[PDB]
Amino acid sequence: NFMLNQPHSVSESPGKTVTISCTRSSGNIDSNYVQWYQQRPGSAPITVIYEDNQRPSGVPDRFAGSIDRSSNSASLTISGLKTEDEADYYCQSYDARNVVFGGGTRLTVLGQPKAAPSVTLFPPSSEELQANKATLVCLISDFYPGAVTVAWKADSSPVKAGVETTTPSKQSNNKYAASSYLSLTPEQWKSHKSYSCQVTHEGSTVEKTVAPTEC
Amino acid sequence: NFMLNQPHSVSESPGKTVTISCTRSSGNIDSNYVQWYQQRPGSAPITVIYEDNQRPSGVPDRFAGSIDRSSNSASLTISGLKTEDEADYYCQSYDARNVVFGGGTRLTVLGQPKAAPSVTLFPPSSEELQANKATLVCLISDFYPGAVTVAWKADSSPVKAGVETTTPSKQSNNKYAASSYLSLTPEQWKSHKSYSCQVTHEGSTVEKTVAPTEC
Ligand SMILES: Cc1c(CN2CCOCC2)c(=O)oc2cc(O[C@H](C)c3ccccc3)ccc12
Repeated sequence: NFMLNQPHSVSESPGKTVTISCTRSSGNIDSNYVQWYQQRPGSAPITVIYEDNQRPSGVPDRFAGSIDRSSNSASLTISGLKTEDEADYYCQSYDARNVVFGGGTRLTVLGQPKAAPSVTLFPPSSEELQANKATLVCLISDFYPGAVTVAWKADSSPVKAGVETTTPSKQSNNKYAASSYLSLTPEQWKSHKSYSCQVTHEGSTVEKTVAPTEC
Repeated sequence: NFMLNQPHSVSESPGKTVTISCTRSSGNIDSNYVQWYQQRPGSAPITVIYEDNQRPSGVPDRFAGSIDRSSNSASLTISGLKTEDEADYYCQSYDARNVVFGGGTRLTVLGQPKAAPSVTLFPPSSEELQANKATLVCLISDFYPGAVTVAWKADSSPVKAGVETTTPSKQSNNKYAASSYLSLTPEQWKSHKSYSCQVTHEGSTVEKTVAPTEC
């Protein structure tokens, strides 16, 4: 009944080499093969190492696996670190009455460059207006770090009701996305000259404006 | 290179029984051992079943594995559901050397009433089209549990390229919201009769469609 012990967390800056260790609590590390998994936030894990040091196809050659018999440990070494490498890493081996996992190591890559959001404002769709709804959506994408402030306007005036903004989540380009949506009635949408979505990120503000359409 | 097919999600109240299936696309389920892994939210994976029906020590007998040769499927049955059972469950097997994982099933132990999502599909805005962008947005709101699967189509064919979907987040009404966006060029948009957003929640699938128009 052995366990595998990994650090809860490690951090390193881009271009440098980071090592993540996995210690076996009883028996010899070389009695069974060690695998490593990478898991990105709210997303599907992949195998980066199998049979201690073998990379599946598609895994960058920057990932290397090793065993140290004297410490009864295994290591994942990532050289020339990239931003995309930020993830949780798990080691795994085998124990007669079990497949055994380490507790996971969260790898933080430091110094990621700031990125301003792409902002797109959508007026109400035909289909939702037919169903007596006039929800607007403001898509905010490609931003880093993962925090924004959103305000809406009805004509020039602040909107005080009906706004929701999703918690930003990290997408496949390693930058954040969120949507803000304003749940108008058709009467509210048609009774104003326009609505606006104002997005602030790192002290810069982007504002988009849409108006009732000519069909 | 057979596939293992699991349902996207399952849910029940505390004290109930739930079954998760795992269907092998080709070959005999019999030919190779099936493992089940549990990953609780924000936790490391643990093995709950190995060799089709063996429980590791510390795994309670409320967990049961089985094989059905006739349906070429494996099942995990959890009786006396507890709130700690909420997790992603993955089945796993082998064809010769190659390790194969199922897609995973989210199990929710219901903490509030079920709620079907509001799904709204927005066509491209005039302003993003002048920037050579025809991004579509699929807004998904007011849902519980928080698990959804999104798929896109160009006419009748599946898309994978250009799709991003946000991690669902709880909003001010204590229900989930998320958005999926498809990053088209105006040339891609105008060159199809339509595009579709398909949202699956709790074994209900809904589909919204938009078409390049001038009304
Ligand atoms: C999807 C997936 C993969 C990727 N392929 C999917 C098709 O079969 C071959 C492998 C994987 O390598 O490893 C996985 C591993 C999984 O579960 C293990 C227990 C795990 C590892 C780390 C975190 C969470 C779960 C679940 C899914 C996968």
